[PDB]
Amino acid sequence: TTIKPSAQVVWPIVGQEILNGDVGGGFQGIQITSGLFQMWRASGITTELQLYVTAIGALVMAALMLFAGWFHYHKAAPKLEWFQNAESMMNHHLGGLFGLGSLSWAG
Amino acid sequence: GTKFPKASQALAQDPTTRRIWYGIATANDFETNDGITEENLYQKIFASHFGHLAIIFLWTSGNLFHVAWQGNFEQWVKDPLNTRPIAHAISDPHFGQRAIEAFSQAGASSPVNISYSGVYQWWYTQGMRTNEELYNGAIFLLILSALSLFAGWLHLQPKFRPNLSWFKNAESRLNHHLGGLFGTSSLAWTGHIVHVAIPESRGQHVGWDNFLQVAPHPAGLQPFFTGNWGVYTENPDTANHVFGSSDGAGTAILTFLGGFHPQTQSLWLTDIAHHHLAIAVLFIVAGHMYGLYDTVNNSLHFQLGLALAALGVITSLVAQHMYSIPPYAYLARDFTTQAALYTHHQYIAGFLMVGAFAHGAIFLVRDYDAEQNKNNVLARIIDHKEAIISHLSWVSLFLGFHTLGLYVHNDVVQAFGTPEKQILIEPVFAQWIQSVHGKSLYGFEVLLNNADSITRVAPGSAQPIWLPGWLDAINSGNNSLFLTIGPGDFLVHHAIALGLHTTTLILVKGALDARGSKLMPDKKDFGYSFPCDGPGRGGTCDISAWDAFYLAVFWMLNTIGWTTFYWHWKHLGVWQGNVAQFNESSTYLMGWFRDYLWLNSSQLINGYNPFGMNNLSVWAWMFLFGHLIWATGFMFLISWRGYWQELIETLVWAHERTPLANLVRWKDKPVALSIVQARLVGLAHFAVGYIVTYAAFLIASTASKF
Amino acid sequence: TLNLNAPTPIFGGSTGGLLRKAEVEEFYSITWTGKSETVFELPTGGAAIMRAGENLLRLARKEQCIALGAQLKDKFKITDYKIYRVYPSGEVQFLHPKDGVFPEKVNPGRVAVGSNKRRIGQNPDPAKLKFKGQETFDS
Amino acid sequence: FSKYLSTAPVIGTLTAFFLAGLLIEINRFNPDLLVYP
Amino acid sequence: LADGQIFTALAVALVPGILALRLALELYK
Amino acid sequence: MVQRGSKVRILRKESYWYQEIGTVASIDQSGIKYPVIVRFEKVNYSNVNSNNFSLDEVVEVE
Amino acid sequence: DVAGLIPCSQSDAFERRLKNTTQRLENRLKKYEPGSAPAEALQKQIDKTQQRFDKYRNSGLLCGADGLPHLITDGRWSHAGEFTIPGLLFLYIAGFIGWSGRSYLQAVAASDNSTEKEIIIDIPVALQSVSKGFVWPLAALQEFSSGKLTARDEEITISPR
Amino acid sequence: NLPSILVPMVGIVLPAIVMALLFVYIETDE
Amino acid sequence: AHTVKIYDTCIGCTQCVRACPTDVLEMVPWDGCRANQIASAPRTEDCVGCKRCESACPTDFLSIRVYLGAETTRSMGLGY
Ligand code: CLA
Ligand code: CLA
Ligand code: CLA
Ligand code: CLA
Ligand SMILES: CC1=C(/C=C/C(C)=C/C=C/C(C)=C\C=C\C=C(C)\C=C\C=C(C)\C=C\C2=C(C)CCCC2(C)C)C(C)(C)CCC1
Ligand code: SF4
Repeated sequence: TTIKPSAQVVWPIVGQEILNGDVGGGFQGIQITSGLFQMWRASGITTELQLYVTAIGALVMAALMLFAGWFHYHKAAPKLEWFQNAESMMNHHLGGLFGLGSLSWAG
Repeated sequence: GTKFPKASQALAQDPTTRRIWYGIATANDFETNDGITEENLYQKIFASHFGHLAIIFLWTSGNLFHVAWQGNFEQWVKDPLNTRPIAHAISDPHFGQRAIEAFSQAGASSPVNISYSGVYQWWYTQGMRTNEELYNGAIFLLILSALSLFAGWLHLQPKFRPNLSWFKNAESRLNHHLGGLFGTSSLAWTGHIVHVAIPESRGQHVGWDNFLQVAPHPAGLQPFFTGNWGVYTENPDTANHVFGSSDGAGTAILTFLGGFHPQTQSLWLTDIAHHHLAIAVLFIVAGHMYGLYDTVNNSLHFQLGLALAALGVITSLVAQHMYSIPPYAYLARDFTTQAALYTHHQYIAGFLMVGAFAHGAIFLVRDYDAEQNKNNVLARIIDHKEAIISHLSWVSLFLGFHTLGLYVHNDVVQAFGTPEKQILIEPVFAQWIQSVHGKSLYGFEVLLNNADSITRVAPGSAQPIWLPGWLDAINSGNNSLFLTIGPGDFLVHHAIALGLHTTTLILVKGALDARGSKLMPDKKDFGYSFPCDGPGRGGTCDISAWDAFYLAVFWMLNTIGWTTFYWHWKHLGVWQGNVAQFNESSTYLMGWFRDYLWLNSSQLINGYNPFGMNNLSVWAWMFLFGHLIWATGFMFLISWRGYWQELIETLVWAHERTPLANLVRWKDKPVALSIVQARLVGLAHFAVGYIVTYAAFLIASTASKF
Repeated sequence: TLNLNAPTPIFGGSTGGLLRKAEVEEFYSITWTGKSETVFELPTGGAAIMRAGENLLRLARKEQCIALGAQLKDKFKITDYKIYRVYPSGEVQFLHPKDGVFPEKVNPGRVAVGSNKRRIGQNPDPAKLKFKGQETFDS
Repeated sequence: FSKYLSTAPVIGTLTAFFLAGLLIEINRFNPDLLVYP
Repeated sequence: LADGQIFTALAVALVPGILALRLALELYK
Repeated sequence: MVQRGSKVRILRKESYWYQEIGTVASIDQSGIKYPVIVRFEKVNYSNVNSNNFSLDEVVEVE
Repeated sequence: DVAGLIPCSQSDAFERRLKNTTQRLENRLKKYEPGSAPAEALQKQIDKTQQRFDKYRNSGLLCGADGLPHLITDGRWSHAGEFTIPGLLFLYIAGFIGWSGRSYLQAVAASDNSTEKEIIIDIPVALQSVSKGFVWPLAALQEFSSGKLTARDEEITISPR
Repeated sequence: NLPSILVPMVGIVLPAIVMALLFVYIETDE
Repeated sequence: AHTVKIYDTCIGCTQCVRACPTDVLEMVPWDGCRANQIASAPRTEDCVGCKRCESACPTDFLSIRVYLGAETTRSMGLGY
């Protein structure tokens, strides 16, 4: 309740480190308004360590998508008729993306 | 194929709404009237001048009639230090009970304005004391306006229409005006000071009923012919003298006291008289003396473009010299009235100077002939024309990067809790000059801070007697005679220079590129003001000489604004005796945001609210009114013709297809405003908005706190 | 000759067409012979259908007739688009082609009007024509 | 790739990467430099 | 001021009131 | 006379490259006026590089 | 005492700003644990401020009535350290990159694709103009005295009249 | 008793005629 | 109507004629060689002043120039 969130501690140079003001606790930083602290609390993230892998998992999935942009254009790029298959696309994005992606978040 | 507009034959065949707009825009643009000749042009100008002359006289008559009838001058003369001058009554049927209750002010019972033009302080000094002396001037100007009107009509009749040669006799006009217009008028004004103004300031009434009887000096005109001019240096007024009455009054009519009257804090009447008498002599002598003269005489725009250039120069001077040298009793003390007169005249100065260069560009397109102007001074600026703009372009860039840079530097370090890291440059060259003028505050200790220098002593003919009064005033901080400066004054002065340099560049380039450039070599063939040259060659929007004047009007307002912004904020502390607030906050821009705009808008913005209203509701309404019309100008400047013309077509379709309305039709086909038209209309809203925002704020902020 | 009447296309619409400018003065009529039964974009909205024809369309501006037939040249190769201007409520019939052949093709017998025997760097200043009824680019 | 580093934006950012980082260290090292002694 | 001096002012304002009606016609003529 | 391969400077002041140098591809060898075709390294405001210039509008600095 | 300015050693409101900033940090320091990384950031923020005040106390600077140091430029050599030697330090390095662009472009414009080497700038010639930039105040004297710093006005594109 | 008639003549009655005269001057022909 | 002038610096490219959206211009035989052709303006009453024409001339300093003049129903592009 009382303690406001803060991330992005600022570096010790000219006085931009005065933005690291007293927020509460033994911590000083820029008061963040991104809501990630109230977002991650509902998700259950209780120690910094659990998050630590994630950014790694957000980095390696960034590499996997960047390779998939490579692979699905430099090596194996589909036909025009694969893109005009709208009903199989609508079925999968409804079922898999929004359906299972909320089913798995329900899990 | 309609009769309207008369002056433009081509417009008259236009069947659309553009006809009416442009018929107004080309009406008084005589140089493109149909079938016109040079002789008819000049005779028409002369008569047109009388109409303007009549209006100024009527305006001053309107400035006189309303004060005598509804003002409080007679009440004002008695104790000026607390009475608010009344402009005129408020007769607005939409007022309620509580709005009448708020504007029934300045000790009036019906609602009236509190005047801020300073006419009360000016008329007092001139010798007016009662409302009936006011009533005479308005009636007199009514005749003079009708006499100017009759004269304009007179010099248009066949038997009295001048020839062309009379209008083009340039040398005789200068001679006759510095003789008549300047010489005789300035000398006479010294006479009106000594025969009327001075007696009334000493408690002696002089009117039409007695002016031939009472002499201005006990035994005057016997020393006048015999050369004994020194008798008029008899006993001046003592420091204990009370202005307008005879407790401490002297008998002098010509003096050289210097400084300011200790009670009024303004110039001595006898001091004003000698100055005008002396200048008068200078003009009368010079007025008896009479290839470029063959060029400045055939172009009406060149003459006017110098006449505005003369008018623009002396309009700026009026603002600078009236705030530092107050010439009217108690005008230094009416701070709102000190504020309105400086701002008003400074904006006017900006328009004339911009206008001078505008009409200069018109001269270059319609009158500058390359073959009758060869190997002279004019065509030799056109020689190295690319050099002048290129260097002027650099200085603007130079000034801007560094002046903004110093302000932002200070702001950041101040934002970080470290005000000591700010860059504050002392205006040492300026602080030199005031010390050279005698201001011993900065202590540079040379030139009339030097007590022994030949300037202060004047061993030539023992002349220098302005010096005692002057030295007292230049060291006392109770006036605005060479105000104290610091880091804030340094930065703004270079900003103003930046403003003066960027504004001058565009106007000079606009005239110099009016006839042509590589992007448009034949620009002169299309006239001054034309839309553009199409999207070809990369795009040509804002390529006309008119557009250069147009962009510069934005820059002048910014420049004249920054001057008035500076003058206003500085004066707030001096009038409230706390110059320290300004001195430290003016060196960074957040200070101008926190201690100038936001701070001084507290009362203005509360002129009316959910709890009531006060006597600032007009100014509060006008402030919002100004913001709206300023913003309305952005609409015409950003959205252009095409969008609107296509939009209008759907409305035309809809009207013609709507029963019970189809039955009626427009006489002029609806069309969007033109490309040039929109720029002018947008700028006009912008500029009116610029001023009426500043006029509302300036007046209201000062009138509530004093 | 316009041979009015001629079959209009099978169109049915256009709020964006031919209001009370036309019936008082100056409306138009394009004519061609469309060599199909294709669909084509009009300038008002777009689709009507071209006939075998004798095709004819009554438009509002000469501007609108030209951008129709440029499409008939580009998208349908119909070279026979013959634009007009109507009788009494219009002014001059058969403006284009005024000389029997296409105006991008050169035809002798036309008159070089507006043809100027000088450069534009050799243009006079208006001071040599000042207070005079001569115009700065005339000849 | 090394010729791709010689094109205008990367050579205008990497040169801006260096001289700016010079001022970051030297304003931590030598703080608050108004005047030369 | 008075009440009567106001109307003497408004009576001598017709002397500008006819000439501007004539001069603007004359500037048009 | 200015040849082919002739690096000429424009005297016709209406040109964008007035007082600038470009080489002549050729002229027209006919009875037409304005024959000279000149190519420049700078391009004009419509980003082209040539015109049919004349020989009273060029010089032969070489 | 160039305009009534009193020096920062005997400026009383200038030494007041040092008693006003760390006290705001002391209010920030009384509430914390005095071994925490806030407090090692709170002992630093006093002392980085301190040596700035002991730089301008010792420089012989002229602080004002605000308590803040000002800058003087009429240039005397008592106050040369405010503007002159920090100013010509700009000027030397400005002509360095100025004689980079003055010297890079005359050779490369005599090439076939003279403009792609403004896009893909050659790392040979640029680092040469780093070396050629160091001789900037000396080299341009034999340029102008020979005349090859300017041109004649028959060579330069000039708007019509 | 003077402005209470005068201001609704100059502000209301006067533009009702001087724009009526300057409606029949803009939209008439010879 | 608008004024459309064609100068003798025309290189007979015919681009301008084919750029005009209202067919205001046409090519006519040049007599200085009887092989060149120059543009001509028989329908200046239809020029809207769009200046699409002037953009099509390739020559360094255009041979056809449009100076906008008195406006009419045709030149203002009104559908009404
Ligand atoms: C880098 C080569 C170069 C050189 C030697 C010059 C030289 C000049 N410029 Mg120009 N200019 C240039 C590029 C150059 N300019 C660039 C890139 C721009 C766009 C930002 C401009 C925009 C410009 C304007 C608006 C003006 C000048 C003016 C001037 C003259 C006065 C000096 C001055 O104050 O400059 C002005 C300095 C600036 C505008 C700021 C610096 C310009 C850029 C950012 C420098 C970038 C250098 C680059 C990173 C180096 C690449 C490295 C490589 C060569 C190895 C001088 C002849 C002025 C003039 O007309 O004087 C009579 C003037 O008003 N210049
Ligand atoms: C180049 C742009 C420029 C412009 C248009 C102005 C304009 C003005 N200055 Mg400013 N000033 C400038 C640059 C400029 N100054 C520079 C570079 C400095 C040194 C930092 C100052 C320091 C300064 C002070 C202390 C004062 C003014 C004042 C004024 C105003 C009155 C005139 C005067 O006293 O001139 C003085 C003349 C000059 C300063 C010379 C002209 C500027 C040259 C061209 C700059 C060249 C820079 C140079 C190469 C740097 C090398 C340094 C090295 C030699 C050590 C006037 C608005 C006075 C004022 O505010 O009055 C109310 C005032 O007291 N100026
Ligand atoms: C581009 C701007 C423009 C301008 C300046 C004009 C100008 C004109 N129009 Mg045109 N017109 C235009 C575009 C324009 N038109 C457009 C976009 C349309 C819709 C397609 C029309 C449709 C149209 C028709 C049908 C008619 C005109 C008419 C007129 C003429 C008379 C003014 C008028 O009737 O307004 C009328 C004013 C309004 C509609 C404003 C609403 C007024 C409301 C009700 C409040 C006012 C009441 C209040 C009590 C005021 C009393 C004041 C008094 C006490 C002092 C005038 C020349 C008349 C004309 O040409 O006569 C032959 C006419 O019959 N116009
Ligand atoms: C020329 C400047 C001028 C101005 C701006 C004003 C303004 C005003 N007068 Mg005043 N008035 C003036 C001169 C002026 N007057 C003069 C010279 C006289 C004596 C003839 C009067 C006699 C007078 C009376 C008796 C009353 C006013 C009133 C008013 C107020 C309401 C409007 C009205 O009823 O006017 C009426 C105006 C007249 C009866 C005479 C005006 C004669 C002037 C010279 C006309 C100027 C016209 C101007 C140039 C037109 C430009 C616009 C046009 C080209 C489109 C308003 C504040 C009323 C008031 O006081 O309300 C509180 C009121 O009762 N005026
Ligand atoms: C002393 C002093 C001062 C002053 C200064 C000044 C006043 C200056 C000015 C300046 C000047 C008065 C100079 C002259 C100049 C002129 C001209 C004429 C120029 C030109 C230039 C150039 C030519 C350049 C060149 C270059 C280079 C060098 C390099 C790069 C390239 C280039 C080319 C850019 C001050 C106060 C600040 C400070 C203290 C001291
Ligand atoms: S409409 Fe405006 S942007 Fe378009 S060509 Fe004309 S001036 Fe330029």
